[PDB]
Amino acid sequence: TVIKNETGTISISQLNKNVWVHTELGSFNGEAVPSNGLVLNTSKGLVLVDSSWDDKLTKELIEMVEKKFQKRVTDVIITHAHADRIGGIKTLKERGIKAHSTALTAELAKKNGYEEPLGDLQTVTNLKFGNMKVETFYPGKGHTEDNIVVWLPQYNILVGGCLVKSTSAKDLGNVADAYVNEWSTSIENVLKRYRNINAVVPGHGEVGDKGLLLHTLDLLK
Ligand SMILES: C[C@H](CS)C(=O)N1CCC[C@H]1C(=O)O
Ligand SMILES: [Zn+2]
Ligand SMILES: [Zn+2]
Repeated sequence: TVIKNETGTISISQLNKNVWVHTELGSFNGEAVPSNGLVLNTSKGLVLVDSSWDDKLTKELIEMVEKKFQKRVTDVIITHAHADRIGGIKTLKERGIKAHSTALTAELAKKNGYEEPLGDLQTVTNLKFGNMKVETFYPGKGHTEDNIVVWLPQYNILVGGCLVKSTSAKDLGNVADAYVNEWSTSIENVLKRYRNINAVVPGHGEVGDKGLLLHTLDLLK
């Protein structure tokens, strides 16, 4: 099941009964650039993994999911301090939506002029929202110094975020903020921690499996 807004700039795609991928198009130099996160439909509200490029898109994403699922967005996990992830932080804060992050992500957000998420996540943090279990894991530096992954142990779904490249990505993209001698080790740390993975959601591009991790390793050669 895929559901879209009018222009198609926001889309939600169902992985299972309570887990959807959200995808938004940002516009840069005339080019549409998609970005993915997660929508978790829990008994106590909606939880997102990541916001979107800006506040306009974040507001519309929130409004779409609250209407559809008939409950409020209560929490967002921000997986690094780039605009695709954190661009909607003003909206989250003013609506009273909790914005979780590592301390480092919050430190980088502040340095770069964004409002700050909570800085509450550790190297491993286990959260529960209603019956939905969520683990966050900092595997080390890669796409950025601060990138984290999110694991849903009830589904063995990994949100790789922008640490993990989709099959369609043929290069590493912008590496200004990346750690290209460490990114492989960080990917290996993910593979070590999660030895049995169903889906892997990359930050940009199509959902895949463990193969996306191996693809990212190959791109780093
Ligand atoms: C703006 C995002 C932040 S993760 C980005 O760097 N992307 C998005 C797609 C690839 C890569 C790039 O521009 O090189
Ligand atoms: Zn990024
Ligand atoms: Zn990204």
